[PDB]
Amino acid sequence: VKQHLQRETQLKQVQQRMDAQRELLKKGSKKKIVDSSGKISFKWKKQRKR
Amino acid sequence: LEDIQQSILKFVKDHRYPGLTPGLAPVGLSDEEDSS
Amino acid sequence: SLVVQEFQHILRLLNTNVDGNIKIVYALTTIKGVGRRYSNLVCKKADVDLHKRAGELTQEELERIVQIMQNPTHYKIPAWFLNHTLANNVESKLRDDLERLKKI
Amino acid sequence: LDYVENFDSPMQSALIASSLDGHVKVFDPLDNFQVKFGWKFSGPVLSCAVSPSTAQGNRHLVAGLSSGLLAIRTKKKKSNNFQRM
Amino acid sequence: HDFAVTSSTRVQIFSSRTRQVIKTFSRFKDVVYSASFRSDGKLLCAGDATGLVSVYDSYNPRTILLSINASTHPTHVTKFHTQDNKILATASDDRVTRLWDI
Amino acid sequence: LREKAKERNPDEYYHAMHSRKTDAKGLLISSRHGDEEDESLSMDQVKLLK
Amino acid sequence: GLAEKALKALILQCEENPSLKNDKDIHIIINTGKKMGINRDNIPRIIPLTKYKLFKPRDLNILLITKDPSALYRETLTKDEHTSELFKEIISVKNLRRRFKGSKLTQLYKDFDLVVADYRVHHLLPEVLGSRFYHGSKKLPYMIRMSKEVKLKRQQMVEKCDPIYVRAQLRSICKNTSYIPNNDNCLSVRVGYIQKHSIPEILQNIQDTINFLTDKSKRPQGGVIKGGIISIFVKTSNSTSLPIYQF
Amino acid sequence: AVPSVQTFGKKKSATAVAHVKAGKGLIKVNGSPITLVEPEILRFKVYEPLLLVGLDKFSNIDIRVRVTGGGHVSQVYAIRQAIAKGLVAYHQKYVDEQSKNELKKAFTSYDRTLLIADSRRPEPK
Amino acid sequence: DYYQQVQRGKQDKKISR
RNA sequence: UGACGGAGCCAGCGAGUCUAACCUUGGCCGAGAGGUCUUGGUAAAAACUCCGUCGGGG
Repeated sequence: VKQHLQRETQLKQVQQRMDAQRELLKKGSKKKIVDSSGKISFKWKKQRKR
Repeated sequence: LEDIQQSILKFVKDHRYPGLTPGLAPVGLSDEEDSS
Repeated sequence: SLVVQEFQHILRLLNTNVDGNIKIVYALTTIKGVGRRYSNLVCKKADVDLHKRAGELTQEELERIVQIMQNPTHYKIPAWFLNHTLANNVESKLRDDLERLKKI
Repeated sequence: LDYVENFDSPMQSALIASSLDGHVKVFDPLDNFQVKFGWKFSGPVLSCAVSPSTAQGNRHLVAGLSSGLLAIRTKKKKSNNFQRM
Repeated sequence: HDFAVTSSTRVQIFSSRTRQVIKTFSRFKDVVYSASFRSDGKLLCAGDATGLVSVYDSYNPRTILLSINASTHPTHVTKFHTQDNKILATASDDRVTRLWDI
Repeated sequence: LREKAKERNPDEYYHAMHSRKTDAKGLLISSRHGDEEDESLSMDQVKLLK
Repeated sequence: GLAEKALKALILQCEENPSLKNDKDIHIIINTGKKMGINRDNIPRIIPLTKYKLFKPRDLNILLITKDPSALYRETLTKDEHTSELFKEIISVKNLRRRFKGSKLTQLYKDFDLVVADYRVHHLLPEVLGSRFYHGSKKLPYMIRMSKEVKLKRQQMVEKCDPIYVRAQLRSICKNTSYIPNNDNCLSVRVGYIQKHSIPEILQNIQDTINFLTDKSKRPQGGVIKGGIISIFVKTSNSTSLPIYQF
Repeated sequence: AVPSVQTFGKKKSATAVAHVKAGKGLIKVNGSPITLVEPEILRFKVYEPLLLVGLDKFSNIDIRVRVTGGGHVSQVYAIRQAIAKGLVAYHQKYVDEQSKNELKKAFTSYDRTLLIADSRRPEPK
Repeated sequence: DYYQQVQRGKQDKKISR
């Protein structure tokens, strides 16, 4: 049971990173912010998509 | 089983050079500090 | 209108005469045998200026340096600071053997 | 004896001298060479020199003493979208 | 930004920025008397006590640029000219001051 | 092979010089992919494959 | 009694024979029951001695082989007052290669007394060192950790050094002795110089070494004897075997 | 697309490949800026065409040279030949003929060996 | 009179083999 | 007409499952042949540039 839980957690984190990379593909005005801990995040411009 | 249930319900080495863990010297405080 | 100071020529140390108008480390290298890093360590163990010529360094620190350089085991000094018959036989043998070949 | 002229000072020309007692005394040639300052170094002081007239850094006053002593005394010295906005 | 200081058999170039000895002229065989810079910056002269002056460039103790043998008495003061810059003038215990042209 | 290299004749023009490419050191290069087309994807098929 | 009598006999015969007078060290050859598994590298595992020190960094000539840039290493180790009198020579690996060959290499073998290497160049050492240094276990090079740091995966490692740590390492590596893992039941360990200590020190050293070697704990570095120790012989480099503890 | 031109330079056993393309006015050699040429006396031997025709004509293009082979002096000479030929070839293709011809006049009236190598072949008498 | 003894022992072992 | 210590930087020929010593101290296994372990000593890019230091042979 513990192994099941660990495997499912690892798969959830993998899918979260994959969905972030999928979001970086569509449209909009992304801004590549770096958190000063050193980790990359993205922030979109405030503009209503149609 | 207590540790396992808790989880469910919630030294020197080198990774690239192996021989450090046999080849290191067992450092000692006496001949680290004292002046011979 | 007077000022006043605080000299000696070539000095002798262990059957070896050492000059005065050069620095102390080169003086200890003209001492027969010992090395430059050993002279450096003896000088900075005596805790003196390394640029002074041997005309300076008055007799009390001079005898201190002589005592250290003569008794190194009392001052934790590390040990890296110290310092035809068959020809005639083979001539005769190879000669007479090849002589015998030369005769035959 | 040393002399400095036309420098960053309330005193235009400074004529300084050094006199074998530690005493280094600084006069000015506009008020007929009267003492304006003086330091005392312990031993008999031999030489003195104030930094030249175009030093433009931290200025120095050096006094060398017959006891073998140099004494130095020194007067010391966001983004482009946003900016375009 | 630099100032020379004489000693016994020693000239030391000190620095105004950090007050530490930047360079050492110590190729003298006897007590050096005067270490004076040129009026142009580049070249300093040191009168010794064996009787000779040694004129060589600052910031290079390796290259003795010129060695003028003066009187056999010790030369105390050795100056460069102020207006002109190719004429040195040195005195001695010979009780004469000679104007050399370098 | 050395006699061929001698008698190369450096005016030969075959039409495949518009598809082949030669390494700047001197050897040939070759696509490990076999085809002529599978060198690199386009954004639409990257969207599908993600 | 038998062991002590053997030491008296070997010391006397060592004084008698001329080549015996020319070699000046003591090894013990221990023969176990089973064979060891570890295929022989050249990483000298050292064994802790608890009673009597054997040698001093104040006695041995020392070469230290650092990494390639070598600048901060040599200036710190020469400058910071704890290791200035310690290392006879600091050298880099590129300097060693670009400096020494052949007769110069054998000049190094006859000149230096103890070489210590950075543990991350210890594997790369033997070609540059020559076929002469790897003769037996007299002048086998040791490894010393330079900076008391650790490297994690996908993580950059910071370069540093600290002289107190390297001095403590050298003082341990001179206070005690070392051995080498084999595949036969017949291994050796050099125990003591012939004159720097006496028979009680030697016998005590023998007991501490055999105890640490038969000890089951510290099995990365101590639990290597497989089976009961069959016998322990003593010898110098030019003597015969003298037997102790036949069963 | 982007305007670009490749040229070559050779002393004895040294090869110099230069790509000149449009840009911001930066010169590099072998992954380093041009102001780090290592024989250190012959840096002005590398700077010859730059100062012969001025710094504006370089101020509006990017040059990238990479050299192999040869030795110190032959590599300096290969660098300067590649730079000069690349400059005049760019000025012919993407800039105009008058500027190209006046560059050739300047380079030639100083030193012809910036343009055309002199292969020192033997001569049997 | 022990080193010669153990050397003789080794020699007797070899010649007995 | 230099020597020492760091740093920098540059080639062209070369490519046959073929490329490579010696004696020695002993232990263990084997009936041998030998195998294996152990110990000690004897044999085969440079000039260049930069910075720092120095100033008659056994």
